[PDB]
Amino acid sequence: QAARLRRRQLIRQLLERDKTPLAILFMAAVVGTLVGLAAVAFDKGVAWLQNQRMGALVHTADNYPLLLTVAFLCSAVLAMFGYFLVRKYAPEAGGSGIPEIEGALEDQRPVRWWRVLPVKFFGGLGTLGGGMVLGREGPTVQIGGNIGRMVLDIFRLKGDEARHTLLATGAAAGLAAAFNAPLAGILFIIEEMRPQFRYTLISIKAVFIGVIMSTIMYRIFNHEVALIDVGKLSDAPLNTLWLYLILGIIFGIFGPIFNKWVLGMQDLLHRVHGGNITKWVLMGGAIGGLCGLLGFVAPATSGGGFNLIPIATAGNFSMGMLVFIFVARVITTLLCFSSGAPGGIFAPMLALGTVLGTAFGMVAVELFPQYHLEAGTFAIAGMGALLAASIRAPLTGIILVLEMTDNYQLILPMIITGLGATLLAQFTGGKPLYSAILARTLAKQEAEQL
Amino acid sequence: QAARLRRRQLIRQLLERDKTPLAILFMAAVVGTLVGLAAVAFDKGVAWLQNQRMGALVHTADNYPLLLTVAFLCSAVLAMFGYFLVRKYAPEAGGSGIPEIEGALEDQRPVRWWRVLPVKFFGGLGTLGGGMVLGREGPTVQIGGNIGRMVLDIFRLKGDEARHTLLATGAAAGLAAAFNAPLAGILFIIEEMRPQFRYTLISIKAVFIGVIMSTIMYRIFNHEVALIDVGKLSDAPLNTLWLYLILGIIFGIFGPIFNKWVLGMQDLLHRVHGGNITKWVLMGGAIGGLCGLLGFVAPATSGGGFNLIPIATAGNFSMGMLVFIFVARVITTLLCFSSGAPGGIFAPMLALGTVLGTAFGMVAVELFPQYHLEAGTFAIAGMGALLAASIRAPLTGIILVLEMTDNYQLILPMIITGLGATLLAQFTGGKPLYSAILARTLAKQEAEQL
Repeated sequence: QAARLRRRQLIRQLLERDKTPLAILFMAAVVGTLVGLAAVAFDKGVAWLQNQRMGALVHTADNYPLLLTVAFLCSAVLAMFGYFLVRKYAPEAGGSGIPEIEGALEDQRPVRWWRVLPVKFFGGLGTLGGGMVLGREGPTVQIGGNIGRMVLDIFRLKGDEARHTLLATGAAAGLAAAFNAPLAGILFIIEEMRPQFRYTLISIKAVFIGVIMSTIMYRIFNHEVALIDVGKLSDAPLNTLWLYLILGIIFGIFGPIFNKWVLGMQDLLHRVHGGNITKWVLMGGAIGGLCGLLGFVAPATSGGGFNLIPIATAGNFSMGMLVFIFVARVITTLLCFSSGAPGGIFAPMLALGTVLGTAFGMVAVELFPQYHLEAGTFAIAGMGALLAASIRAPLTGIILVLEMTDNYQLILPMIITGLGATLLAQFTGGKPLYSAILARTLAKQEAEQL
Repeated sequence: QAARLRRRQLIRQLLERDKTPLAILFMAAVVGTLVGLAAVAFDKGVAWLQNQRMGALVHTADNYPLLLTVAFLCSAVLAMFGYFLVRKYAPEAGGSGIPEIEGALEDQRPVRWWRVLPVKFFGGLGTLGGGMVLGREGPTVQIGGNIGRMVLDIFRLKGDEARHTLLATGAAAGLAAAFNAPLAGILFIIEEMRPQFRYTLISIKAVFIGVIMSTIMYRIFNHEVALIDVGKLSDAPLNTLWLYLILGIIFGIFGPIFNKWVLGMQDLLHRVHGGNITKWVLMGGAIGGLCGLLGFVAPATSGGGFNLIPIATAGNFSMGMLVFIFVARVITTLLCFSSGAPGGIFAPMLALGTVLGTAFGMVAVELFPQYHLEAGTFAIAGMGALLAASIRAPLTGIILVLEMTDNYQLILPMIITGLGATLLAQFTGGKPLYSAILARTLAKQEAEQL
């Protein structure tokens, strides 16, 4: 056999490793600064909207049915202003965004930044300030993916590598500005969002440059870095690593069930309006008002969830309220994500996995006194376990939980739960969510024009 | 016309995603157990030989003529026992072994588990018990990859997915049980040792199971993980982040010079013996004796390098001793890696980066009193900087220094120094060392084929 032809080119391919050009390496530092300054403005707008809501709630709080009407309408109008821009100006904007940038990294789903930027920035603000149960990473990864195409057409940058290493750098530097997690930005773009079947040139050094130039510009403005404020929990002993495997089994069984429910509620809600704009924007306003009424009364069954993760993880939640929080959050996460709204389910998945981890830990510390357990270790171990069973990005989820909760002493329970989740999500017929939505929007577009 | 015809295939590929068969997932659960049980025996053999060397030399401490010759001969015999078992039986076990495993993950430079595995475990245990400046990283990655090839032929398993997966999960469980770093072990296999040009189906759900079934088998026997035992260092505010870029620039200008020195000392020492085994085993014994000598007199310029790191990072190293450690540690590191000894240069880079970071911080806190700095922050930020300059895999270096030091809050000073080292290693004209040793061995194999 003449097998000295492949080796003779591997000789000259191994020496030319990591040779990214300066014309890409500088535009990475440009797109990272742009997505940092965009995500900072998005966070400082969604904070100002919630401040203006909760400053007008307690201002006139004498007449309770009028106050409930105010808390309904002040969220419903901002939700209608977030559904109308999506249904009129950019139909590819409504959703998690990551199923669109994951398609854009495989040369389908064309990025039109001139109409996805002032829709996912000015309607995503309106539908996340209303208090709907969504996280601000959908309209940050999608906005960064549009900025990664904005500074490729505004600079007339030729090439085929340079599109996929800037459209991915801006996307990966949005999840590093939404969660204040630099490592999660790279380990999301090299593990889940990359083309998983073919070979593509995405320069990891440009990804690093964009991620740190977005994280610096995030930490310059958003000071007092207290995104998740769990304490230091007890280290998990080695003789009780088998409980974080049963927690992984529970999460990996629940994972494809939640994955089927999310993909079924879209097709169930797709026939209550049928595609009409004046009925879609009026159904979305009602759902955004129902997610503001539940933000005013029973304040745990709403919001991005980031305010109830420190109240969990060995906190004061009894189980009779902790199962109600889980039911009323799994009934409102897939009711305000699976309706065509700007906003991706990462934060209302972390807020679901944390509640279920606490609900398992409250049983495991009662049944097992001889282990001297702590009921908050299972919450950190199961925070990134619905993200490792429905999104099926366990290396991203474990690193993200390590980034934002700082507890390293239970890294082995984190990875045991994250690999007990993916195994029984695979063995029970479960697809990854951000690929099963991409395979749906690439089949609807296929059956539209054959 | 390759848009719809690729859509029809991409839908079917996205639906059938992340579906590794159970045979590879069980063989990768039995690989990691054997790799952990072999790394534990390797560590307990080298920590027995170093103990029964240092406690046996002290039986005669009055005769200072006799003591130096005892500390020389008792280390030179164990070095010759490594340089003989490498040369006579398995000549590919010399050097590190990682640029042989990452070559064997590209369908050439094959794995010989029946020849290398009782060479890298015995000659490696000899030449690391001799006190030489090598890590237990090469002899654990290569032993892991060859164990993962051993149980691919014991069980008669087939395929090109299973071969690459069981060859990658053993070498990813080697780094996870060599450094007690269950995240750096996989972040080495998805960044450095994978083939970077073609697309091979390394199943990451089976790499992770081999990692978490090996970290457990390490943690059962080796409690009290104290490879690095730095405290809780002070955080680095935003006005001092430009110093961890000058540190990255210094490391990126040192990296290619260190790779040139490594690749030049090999071609210089290859003219001493000329390939003769009876001269190689007699030269390498005298080379390894000048680390069992330095382990007795001035014991910091010897050893694996996981000592002296808590003595650095804001410790009692003065600058006049810290320049001597760096000028007399590089010499032995070159002399004992580029001579054919079984041992990887991955640990004597994590102890050169710490010394250079401390020597930078000790002048930073002298020159900038208005910043209120600390020399340990530069040390932890520059520990995984030569690993990003020379090996040019910055992500696993940042993850590894996050693993073993457990200082998280300087993650931005770590990652800035990492990418600033990789950039200035690219612009100066540097190549990755683990892809310059492989592209030298393959060029020797080609030019020897008459």
